[PDB]
Parts: sequence; structure tokens; C-alpha cells
Amino acid sequence: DEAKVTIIYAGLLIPGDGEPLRNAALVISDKIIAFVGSEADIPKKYLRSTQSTHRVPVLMPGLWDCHMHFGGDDDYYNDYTSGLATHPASSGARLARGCWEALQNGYTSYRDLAGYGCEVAKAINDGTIVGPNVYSSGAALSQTAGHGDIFALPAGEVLGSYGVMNPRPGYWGAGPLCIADGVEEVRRAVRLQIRRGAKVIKVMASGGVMSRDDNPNFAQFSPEELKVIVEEAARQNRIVSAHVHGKAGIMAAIKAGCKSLEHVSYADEEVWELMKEKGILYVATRSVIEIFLASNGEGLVKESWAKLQALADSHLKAYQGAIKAGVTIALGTDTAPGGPTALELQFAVERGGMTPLEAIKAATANAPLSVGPQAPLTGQLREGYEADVIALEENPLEDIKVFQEPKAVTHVWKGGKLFKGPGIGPWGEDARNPFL
Amino acid sequence: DEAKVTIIYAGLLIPGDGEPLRNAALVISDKIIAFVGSEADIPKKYLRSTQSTHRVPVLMPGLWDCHMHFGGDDDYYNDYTSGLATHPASSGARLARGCWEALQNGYTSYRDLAGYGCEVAKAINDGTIVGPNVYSSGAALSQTAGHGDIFALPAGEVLGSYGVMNPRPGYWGAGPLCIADGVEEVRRAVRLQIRRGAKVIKVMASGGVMSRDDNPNFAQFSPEELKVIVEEAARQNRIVSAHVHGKAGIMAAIKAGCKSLEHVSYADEEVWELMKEKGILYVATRSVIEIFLASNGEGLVKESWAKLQALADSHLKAYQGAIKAGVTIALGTDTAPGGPTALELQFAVERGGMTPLEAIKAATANAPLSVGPQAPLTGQLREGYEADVIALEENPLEDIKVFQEPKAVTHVWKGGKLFKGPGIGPWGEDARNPFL
Amino acid sequence: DEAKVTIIYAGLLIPGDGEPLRNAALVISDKIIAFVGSEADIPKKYLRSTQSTHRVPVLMPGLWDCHMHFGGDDDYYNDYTSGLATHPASSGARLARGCWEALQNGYTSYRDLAGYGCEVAKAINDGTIVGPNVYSSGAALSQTAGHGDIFALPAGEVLGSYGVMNPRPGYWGAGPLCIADGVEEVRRAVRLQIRRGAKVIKVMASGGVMSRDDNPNFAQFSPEELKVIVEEAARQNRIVSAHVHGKAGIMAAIKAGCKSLEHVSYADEEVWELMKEKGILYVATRSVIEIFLASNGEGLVKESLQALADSHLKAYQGAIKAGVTIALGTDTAPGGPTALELQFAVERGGMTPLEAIKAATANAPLSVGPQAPLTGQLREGYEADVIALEENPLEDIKVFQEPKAVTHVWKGGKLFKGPGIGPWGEDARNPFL
Amino acid sequence: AGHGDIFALPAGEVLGSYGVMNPRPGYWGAGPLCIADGVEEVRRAVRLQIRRGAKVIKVMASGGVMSRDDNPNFAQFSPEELKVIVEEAARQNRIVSAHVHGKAGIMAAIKAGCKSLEHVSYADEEVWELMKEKGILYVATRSVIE
Ligand SMILES: [Zn+2]
Ligand SMILES: [Zn+2]
Ligand SMILES: [Zn+2]
Ligand SMILES: [Zn+2]
Ligand SMILES: [Zn+2]
Ligand SMILES: [Zn+2]
Ligand SMILES: [Zn+2]
Repeated sequence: DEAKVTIIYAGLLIPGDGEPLRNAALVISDKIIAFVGSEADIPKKYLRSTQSTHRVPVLMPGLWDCHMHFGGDDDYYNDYTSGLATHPASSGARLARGCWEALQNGYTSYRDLAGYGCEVAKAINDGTIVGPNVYSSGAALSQTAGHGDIFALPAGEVLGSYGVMNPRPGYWGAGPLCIADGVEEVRRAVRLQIRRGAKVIKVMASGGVMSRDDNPNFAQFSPEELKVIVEEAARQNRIVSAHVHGKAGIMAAIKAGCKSLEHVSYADEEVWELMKEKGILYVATRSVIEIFLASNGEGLVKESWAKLQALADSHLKAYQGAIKAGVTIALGTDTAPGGPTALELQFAVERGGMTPLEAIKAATANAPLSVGPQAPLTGQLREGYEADVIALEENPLEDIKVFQEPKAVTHVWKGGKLFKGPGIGPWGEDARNPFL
Repeated sequence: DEAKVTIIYAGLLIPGDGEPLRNAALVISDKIIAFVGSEADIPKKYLRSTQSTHRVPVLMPGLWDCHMHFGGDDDYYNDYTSGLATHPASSGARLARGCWEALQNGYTSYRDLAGYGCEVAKAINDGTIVGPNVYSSGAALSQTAGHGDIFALPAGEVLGSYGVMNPRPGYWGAGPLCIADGVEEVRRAVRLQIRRGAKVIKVMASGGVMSRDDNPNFAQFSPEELKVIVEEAARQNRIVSAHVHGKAGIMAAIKAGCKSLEHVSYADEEVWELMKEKGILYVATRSVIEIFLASNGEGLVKESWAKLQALADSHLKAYQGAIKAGVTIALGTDTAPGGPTALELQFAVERGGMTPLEAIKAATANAPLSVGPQAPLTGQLREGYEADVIALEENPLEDIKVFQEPKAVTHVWKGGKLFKGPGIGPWGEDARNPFL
Repeated sequence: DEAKVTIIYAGLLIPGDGEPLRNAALVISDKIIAFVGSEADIPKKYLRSTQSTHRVPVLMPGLWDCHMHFGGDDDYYNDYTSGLATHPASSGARLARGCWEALQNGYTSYRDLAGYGCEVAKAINDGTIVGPNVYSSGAALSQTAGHGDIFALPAGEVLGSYGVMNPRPGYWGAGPLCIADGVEEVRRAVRLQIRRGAKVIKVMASGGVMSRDDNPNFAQFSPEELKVIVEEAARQNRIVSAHVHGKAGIMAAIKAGCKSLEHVSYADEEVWELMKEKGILYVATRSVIEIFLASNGEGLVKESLQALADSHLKAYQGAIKAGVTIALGTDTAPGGPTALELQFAVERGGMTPLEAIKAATANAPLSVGPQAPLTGQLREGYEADVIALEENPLEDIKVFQEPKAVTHVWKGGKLFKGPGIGPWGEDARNPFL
Repeated sequence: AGHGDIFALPAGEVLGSYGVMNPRPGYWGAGPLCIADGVEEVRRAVRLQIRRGAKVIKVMASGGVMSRDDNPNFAQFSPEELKVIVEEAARQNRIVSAHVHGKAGIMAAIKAGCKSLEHVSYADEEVWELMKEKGILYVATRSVIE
């Protein structure tokens, strides 16, 4: 019948791309952004129709983390074994709390690279719980003995749970991990994730630090296997995000047509010029490294000295030079939902050497590039884009660490609906118990 | 010893291709058509030998529906889940009633694109029941997460029932659906249907509206997989019929060598010129769209807004322009046997804009192109062609909706045997209880 | 909505139990029988309300066959192998034709002892097709190496298809046959049939002739296994029907609590007194024997008896003479020559036509015990399953072998065959529109 | 074929998911439902729940209305099977709660040693005196009906 209009005046309006605005105003018609500009120039059309108005210090688009892991693991096992042993109900319950906190922190979009993102996003989407927009990969695809693999378990236990062969009862094809070997098997692997509703595909294209036995210098999967994985994704209009450390894996991922790279630890002059020339998103995921450098190995298994300082330093140079060279960048934390995503911003500025303005851009305007065609117009405060907007109390351009205080976010709009705000309940506005 | 001759004089004789005839006569020696021409010019040879004679107002060849679905589903589940849950005995019993009604309506040939057509055609062929000529594909071949897939069930349950791996007791390889991924698996899939006696192969080469999660714009299967499927069919002298909506799937099906396309919703100038240049049958299957547009979504699941009006309109333009451009066309309803196939005729004329004469041609003379080399000489009232002939009471050229009245068909000949006629029993002429 | 009343006047009315009536009348309110008595004594309240009347020569209740086999096998394999190889879709299609012919012959109830009766009764019940009332056992339960078994196949192929272990895709638990060994396995076997909706349970409690290698003198299953099978049925208010030939199997079935016996070929004085004292239904199934004695065996496997044929006759005859409750079963596919069993009742067992009609009607619902409604008799309150004839069967019992001789067929008070009534019965409409 | 059973699915799909035979990947033994037939199988069924940490055991001891095809008048499981289920629970200091409607199922549950009954729809004079004399909890669950 009639559009639901909300007007928001802002002391400072940070739009995602382009300079921030002073004493500006933004309008929301229903689910989308109807106006952005200085407070003076608001259409009178909207002044007449609105039924809601807020004034806030700082206004900016909703934040994205682009590397998240919907695990909800039990705290029993230190390594990936928890992934398999944890019953998905326990995981689901925990992932609820995490998605809440995420939203409560102004994170309105997540790209889940391994986990139950697909299965949980439906409890979000029927409104049984609340959370960011979730763009899941279903399971990460890994070769046998790949970064995905659980080396501490016998191969049979692992491939029984996560292989693409021998269908069976017990939610075959719907785990955090998917082990495929060969061109035939990777086809089913890609397709099994699409079946769950995945909006991006994740591959382990090089060795990793979290897996116990495997070496990050070396590539994983064949060029043959990766080409197919990309093509399979491309046909359903997904893109592939590749986890890579060594240069070998990085170049294989680029050759195959992957469009997002994670960590990219051994990126050098050649890699940056490529990622630009080919328009590939670089996601450093620095948080993990800095968290554990400071931890000095609390929380990890002793074989995760793999990260070392050779890796830690290389990784930094890669991120820094990528910035300097002008590679498109977005921000990922590599943690559970509700984890300290805000940190990545800090490290963008302090370690990569961005301006706060650019770090905000990597968290907002650029972040939807992480799912390519599955993204709407969003991550920016601009007419026509999706009304995912948040309001602040302090100016992040002065202090970027402001995001690490959840109370500093006062208003949270996702799809033009208000989930956190003054005298707004824990499950957002006009909330009602879905079980009645 | 001696040929069984039947003479039929007709007020109007509509032959399938070429102008209709006035006050004509047709002869049947045994299983085939011995003469067509004006009543005056009957060979005296036949006048001397005949033991049967009928005069009817209108005479035309037996009708074909070219997209039918031998499911016989229980009415319990709304989606494809019924396909798996329904015991094939229940389906078989129901498909009997359907085949009867079909014949009773002057449908003497069906092309079953997914279902038990092969398994039921043997109860027809031993004469335990009666029905049209059935040309089944056995199961429709679909990729995992394809249009064939039952998304509401766990992947394991589905691939256990319908995969081409892990042979087992319980009629492995003989369902309504067949899920193959990769070049190796599609080979067995094609071959499993041939094993059942299938005379055509059906692929889902694009997303569909009836399946819950998948998007009709995008292609399905690899070009690699489809090439093989075509070649496998070609070697046994079958052809492949491809279900396609988006242009992407349409062009992939054409490149692979498919020779029938279903729906073809996003066909445009480029597609029509191809289907002609390459001699590919276009089967619109409009009934489904119009039935549910009028229903306004009664009978469907809420995620079948996929059809939308974007799809519904596009589809119409495709069909219309295909007609205008002179693409070879045949008629398919996409329903169970006994369903309202007669409707498709109406929509041919009223929506596609055919003349009634051309709509009859798409239901008769063209329809055997739908199975290529597996077709005899049939679907036309012409010397040497198979004696599948029906008689009417009213002239369909004046009113095409006449077919929607089953009583308007008074005589039904299949293989020169009379199944419906004056004082002819429910199981046709010289019928006897097969269980004595 | 007012009750739909139909009145039928009859020259002769044969009610099932009790003497037949002359110049009688019967009323049907909706699904059930509202009045039976002489034409004179019809309640006037029904004369005022009826919207239909018929007059027919002979009126009697709808017929039952109590041993039927919903197989719909392909004609390729001559033994039980056809059972496994035939795709159930082919079977279903065929079983449709059979059920039609059945109804068209005045058979309004069938007890299917092995086959797809449950799965097909679904297509009957939603009215997609027509057929008698079906009371299926799902699969017949047999031990390994039992009468059920397909000896010509390797044991693994058979138990993969029909065992109660190793669930899998492909309609596990829903075949013509079910092989269980041991007390634990027979519990699942009984239960798997109930799952399909079965209203009776069938066991092979002795060797048979239609299986390739087993001997009909010997018992099958353990007393232990049968006791459990009975108890499992009893808990869901089914009863067990046991196929038995040798005395050994017969007495084991009776001891376990089975309430219907099939063939009962070696029944003697002791068995008859038991079946009466315990109230167990005797179903001879003579048709098979006489069909193949006349065939001189053509159509069977060489492992088919003239000794057995005689014993079987004596059992049936003496059972009749001794007054055992009897019903009639042909042991064929639906549509098959059930009418014959009547003829043999009279001519071989030596019953009067009246008693043979009673075994096909009034007694026949005893074959499913508590699963039976009030039916199989033309009597007030009983279910309106009624048929009409042209000739008097009491004079010639062979009249049933002529399907035209049945002119009217009412099942559940709905008319499926009658004057100017279509092939799928009255007010029929294409279910696919 | 119990109240737990999903009748609209083929039996194999159901027992693959919920049976106590054929262990496999995919959280075998950890669903909403557990189908056991026979004394040997019910032992594992009770035990599989304790494995998950369960503090009570639930049996369907009669037909229900929320399952598609089964009749609430009739009992379910054998007295034999229930006795074992109770004993298995008792050994780990759990008790058994039985879902029952028909008197047949109610009395079989009481005889086996169940200590909580659900719905108890056909309870009468005899059942009440028993539940008191034996100290069995009655839980009506009226909400569903109303
Ligand atoms: Zn990673
Ligand atoms: Zn990661
Ligand atoms: Zn289609
Ligand atoms: Zn279709
Ligand atoms: Zn027998
Ligand atoms: Zn038998
Ligand atoms: Zn309950």
C-alpha cells in the first residue's frame, strides 16, 4: 500500500566510496536507500511522508567481514577434529549467539568460507533468529591430504564424513568440509554446496597453518581440478575464493580463474599486477597472525609454528605492497561469528598502512566483490543500494579502534529494518516470539 | 492368411500435413494405412475385400503429446518428494487409468520425459491394459543440485535412490530421476535408461520452476557432460530432448547436439535461426504456465513464483516468434497421462497464434520428430503410415476447443485396432480378460 | 445433506447366512444396508425418500476371494524369479486391469496374501481406479529356504531384496516377500507389513509345491518364531493366516495361534476338531490343484503330487462333513478365475450351492478377523456391498463363470456396474483433470 | 511402524537414518528418533541415548495421532521389549516416560515399570489406582488437543 520511510540526519556521513559528508541526511524507503546528500537538499516528498527520524553523529554503511567460519565447535578438541565430532545442533545453537553479537556490532554481511552458513541462514531468513546477511560456501573444498584434511584421524573416518562418494543417511554432502580428488569428484563437490544454497565457493589451493601436516609453500589441487571448480561455479554465477599462501598456489588459483584470494602470504610484484589486471579481490586476514604472534602460541597446536616469522613477515609485506600497488582489498578476520572482526580494521590501518577511510572502504564498498554476481547493490550509502546502515557515537576516522567497542554502535539497519537502536529489543523491532 | 481391411469415409479428412480433404475415404490393411483420397477414387480391390465400414464427419490422425510425465504420484507430498516416496506399484496402478483416458481422448502416442513409461509400456504391450504408444526416456538425467534434484531432502537420500554408483537391490537404475555428475557417470546414466527400453533421452540442461532452489536463467551440466550424453544416445539411435529456459542452457543444448528443446523460455532471434538451421524440435509446453497463471499459485509451492511474469512473458514471446520465424513445432502439456493435453492445442492457436490447421500438424505430423529415428512412419493419414486414426463429431478447424470434450472423439484406432468406437468395450475390440 | 437411498426388489434374495428369501426387497442408506425383508414389509419412510429403484431376479452379497496374490508379474520367468525381476510399476499397471475385472465379476472383497495389495489399494481408495475391497498382508513371511524363497537365485540376491536387515534406498521392506530368521528378525518382518498398511499377516508355516526345492510334509519356522509373529499381529489387531500342507506345519500353526489356514492338505480328524474348538478358518484353495491336474502340469516347473492332490481333497471333504468353518480362496492374480472355486466347493468338497455361497460371503470376513467390518451378508447395518444376477446360482453354480450374468455391483453403496453405468462406475470423472 | 515412524517415507530411508544397525558417518545414533525392533536392538537404543547424555528415556508404547497411519487404541513394543528398556534405563538411574493412549499400551507400560505416562487418554478407575499405588507421574499434555 504505502512505503515505510525513515529519515536519518548525520553529523558525519561516510558513504563507503568517495569523500565523507558533513551534516548530511539519508532516506530509507522500505528495504532500500532513497536519498543521500546534505541535510538541506532532502526531497520534500519524503519530509511529508516519513514516520521516523533519527539524528546521529556518524553514519556509515553496514560492515562486512569477508572470511568467517560458521563452526560453532565444542571446546573439547583443539584441532579440526572438533569440526567432525561436534554435533551440528550444538553448532547451530552456538552460531545463533554469534550471529546476534555480529549484528549487535554493526556487521550486516558475512562471507562464511567454511561451515553451516547455509543451514543457519535459513533460521535467520525465516526470522527465527537474527543475524547478518550470510553468503556461505557450504563446505570448503579440499583435496585428500589438503589443508582441509584432519590429519590426526584415519583417512577412512574423514572421507566417510566428507567425501563425494557413497551417499548415505546422516546429511551426506552437508558438512564443513568436502574432500574431492579428481575432475569427476570436484564436479559433485561444487554442486553439493550449490545444493545447500551456497553463494560462493571455497577451495584450499595451497597448504595451511591450521591443518597439522601440510606445508603452505606448496600448491594443492591440480590446475585441471581448479579449472573445473571455477567453471562449475561460473555456470551458477558463483565465483571461487581460494585460500593460498605459497606463490605456487597463488598463481595456480589465478590461472584457474579464482576471483578472491585469502591470506596471499607470498604475494609479490608479479601477483599484485595480476590481481589488478584480472580484478581479483585480495583478503589478507591479518587478525589471525597478529592474534597468535601476541599470544605466542596459546590456543594452538605445537605444529602451528608453521606460521613462524618467515610466514608472518612475508604475509605483511604482501599486504603492504598490495595496498601500495593499488590492489582491490577487502577485510576478513577468519573467526566464528561474534568474534573480534573489528580488529581487522585496526590492522588494516596499523599494519597494512591504510588510511581509516580506505579501511572502511575495504570493509564496506569493496566487500560485496567477495561474492561477485551474488551481491546486490550494497555496502555503500548511496541511492538505490540496500538499506544496510549503522550509526555511531564516535568518529572512526580519528580513532579506528572505536569499532572494538560494541556500545559505540547505536543503530543497526539491515534491509531497512531496525535491529539495534534506542529502546529496541534484543531481536529487533516489532519483534514477536516466532513459536506462538 | 488374409489381410483385415476397414474402410472409413469422412466428411472432412485432415491428414496432418497438407490441405484437408472433402468427402474423402481412408483404408486400413491390418496395422497400416492402405489408401487415402476422395471417396470416388477408392481401389475396387479393397471394396471387394473389406469387412468393416464407417462413415464419420471428421477424420484425422491420432494425437501426440510430446511432454508427459509418467509419475502416478500419491497426493501426499506437493513437491518432487512424492516422486521418491510413492511406491511404483501405486504409480503403476494410477498410470493405468491415465493411459486409458488418454486413449479415450484420441491420444495414440505419448513421449514420456520422466517416469515409469518404460515399465508401464510393457503392460500396454502385452495387452494387459491399453494406452497410447509410449516413447519413454526412463528417468530424466539431472546433475546434483539440478532441476531434477529434490532439494528438500538430504543429498544422501536422493543419491542413494537415484545415483549411478553403488548398485543395490531395490530396482537401482529404474526411477523417475537419475543423478549423474561427470563424464564417467553420465555414460552409465544414458545407458541405464536404454536398459529399461527408453526410446529418447531427457536432460535437464537448465534450472527449472518445479524444483525448489534452482534458477532457470543458468545452464546445467557441463558442455563436456552433454556432448557425451548426446553421443551415447546417438550410438543407440536415440536423440536427446533438453529442458531449457535461460539462453545459456539453450545454446549449450544446441551445441551438444540435442534435437528437441522443452519450454525454451528465453528463445530469441538467434535461437530460432539455429533450431531451423540445425533442425531442432521446439516444444513450448505452454499449458503449465497458463494453468497456474489462472490458478494464481493454487497447487504449487510458494518458491514457484520463479515462473513470475518475467518468465511467463518471455516464454510467450519465444513461442510466438518461433512460430513466426517458422521453427518446427510440436505440442507437449507436461502432465500425467489422462491429464488435459487437449488444452495445449487451444494455447497453440490462442497464445502462439497458430491456425488450427497448423496446431493439428504440431500435434500429429510433426510430433514423431520428437523421438527421431525411433519413430515409424506415423502421425499422418497417408499411404504406408501407421494406422493410428481418430474420428470426430465436430470440426476442430472451426472450434479448436472441441478436443476438450472426450465424447467428441468417437473412434480410436491404434495399430489398425479399434479401441473406442460404437458399441466397443472399455478395453477395445475383441477384448478378453487377460487373467483367464 | 440427506441420506442417499436406493431400493432393490429381488425375485430371490440370498443373504449369506440363513435361508434365501422370495420376492424380497433391500434398502441402502448411503454406505450401509438399511433394510432386508419381503417386498411387502419395506418401511414407508424409505419409500418416501428413495431416489433410485431396481428390480432384479437374484440378489446376494458381494463375493470374496480369500487367497489372492497381487503379483502382476511379467510373463518372462516361470518361477518366483518373476516376482523379484518384475518392476512394481509394471505390476501395478497390470493389477489395475485385474481389479477392474474382479469388480466386474461381483467380487467386492479380496484377501491378498502376497504382493502389492497395500500399495495398489491406495489407488483404489483415492478413486484413481476401481477394485474390490482389498485386505493385504503386504509380503508373505518366509524363513530362509522356506516356501517363499527363490531357490534358483543365489541367497544373497534374495535376502538383499527381501531381508529385514540392511535398510537401503529402493523401497526396502515393501516387496511380495519377506525373509526373516529368528525371533528378532520376525518382529521387524511383521512390523514392516503393518507399516505398509497390511490388514492380515501371512506366514509360510510349511513347505510348498510352487517353490522349486522345499518339501510340503515338513514344518517351517520355529514354534518360537510363529508365537512371536502371532503376538505381533495380535497387538495391532491383525490375525495370522498360515499356509500349510503337512500335519507338522498345520499343528505348529494352530499351536502358535494362527486363525486361518490355507490348503491344509493333510488335515485329518484331529485337525478338524481343533479348527472348530479353536475357531480357525479353513481355506482349501482347490482351484490350483484342479487347474493343474486338468492341465496335466503344463505351465509349471518339473518339481510339481497326485498323492498330495488326493490327501488335499479328503481334508477338504472331511472338514466340510465335520463342520469346520470354511471360506473360499482361488490363489490367483486379480481378475483370475475365482468363480471356479465355488464350483469345486460344491462338486469336490460336496457342499450345497447355498453353503458354497456362504463360504464366499458370510464367512469370508472371518479371514481378516477384527479388521473386518460388518459385511459379506445382506442384512441391516452391514456394509452395502451387493450384487445382482440374471440366473439362479442355487440351480446352477457355474453361473458365476459368466461375467455378463452379474448385472449390478454395489460396493460401499456406490454402483460400479449396472445398466448404462460406465466402466469406472457411477458419476465417474477423470481424476487427472 | 510405531508412533515414531515416518510412514510417508520408504522404510529404508527411515531406518538408515534412525535404526540401531549399520553404524556410519553422519552422527549415527544422534537424531530425534530411534527405531529398534527386538530385545537386542532396544538395548542399543537405550544406550545410544545415554551416550548423548540423556537424563530420561522416552518410548512410544501406543499408537499416536501426530503419526500418519497408526491407531492409538493399540499397544506398541512387546512387553518383552519394554521390560528391557526399563531395566536398561534403571541401571543408569534413568526412568522411562511412556507415551500412551489406549488402555492396552497404558497397562503394558505400567507392567514394564515406566514411571511417567503422557496423554494417558483412556485412563480409567483401574489406571488411576495403579499410578498411585505404583507412584507413576501422569502428564496429560492437554494443550495439543485444545
Ligand atoms: Zn584460510
Ligand atoms: Zn579460513
Ligand atoms: Zn521441463
Ligand atoms: Zn517436464
Ligand atoms: Zn499357499
Ligand atoms: Zn499362496
Ligand atoms: Zn506423545
